[PDB]
Amino acid sequence: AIKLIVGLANPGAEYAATRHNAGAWYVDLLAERLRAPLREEPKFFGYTSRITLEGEDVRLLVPTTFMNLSGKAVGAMASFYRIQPDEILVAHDELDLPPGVAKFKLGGGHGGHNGLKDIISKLGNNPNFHRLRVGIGHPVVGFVLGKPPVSEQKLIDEAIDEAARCTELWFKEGLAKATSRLHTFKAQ
Repeated sequence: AIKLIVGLANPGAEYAATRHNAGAWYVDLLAERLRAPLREEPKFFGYTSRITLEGEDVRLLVPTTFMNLSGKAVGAMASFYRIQPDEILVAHDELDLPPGVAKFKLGGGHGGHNGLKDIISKLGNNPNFHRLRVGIGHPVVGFVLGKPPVSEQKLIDEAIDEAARCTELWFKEGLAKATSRLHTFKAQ
């Protein structure tokens, strides 16, 4: 079972609407659907909560470390609760998929994403955790710290809603079934 779901971001009103916060947008939507609002917990250097998906603890995290220091929060929380890397799901913005599309992945490279790079480092040079890749398209620093136009934002919002519904499906019926639904979303 997945025990910890992380949404990557930078802190403050300044960055709230920028592309590099797409992972946090997904964790915030999930927390609302499951009636478990996030609150500040300085022990783990971020906002946190706890939900249930029939019928075990799932913990939620959005770091306030700044993006390139994300591993500090993920490392501290996983070590405290004795959670293994294959029990972690990390949601992040993905340049190599278009707005409107999202995918699940286990392991692999960081794809240039310096939040992922810091988590791989702080888990012990270990990339073997799960990811939700939320498509934002290609442009880069100005791009990932920029705000999408309205047309692109609507498509990202569509993909995040489908990904939340497919995360609930993963807990009910398995990763294979959840993957079949999510990956065929725009391939129809």
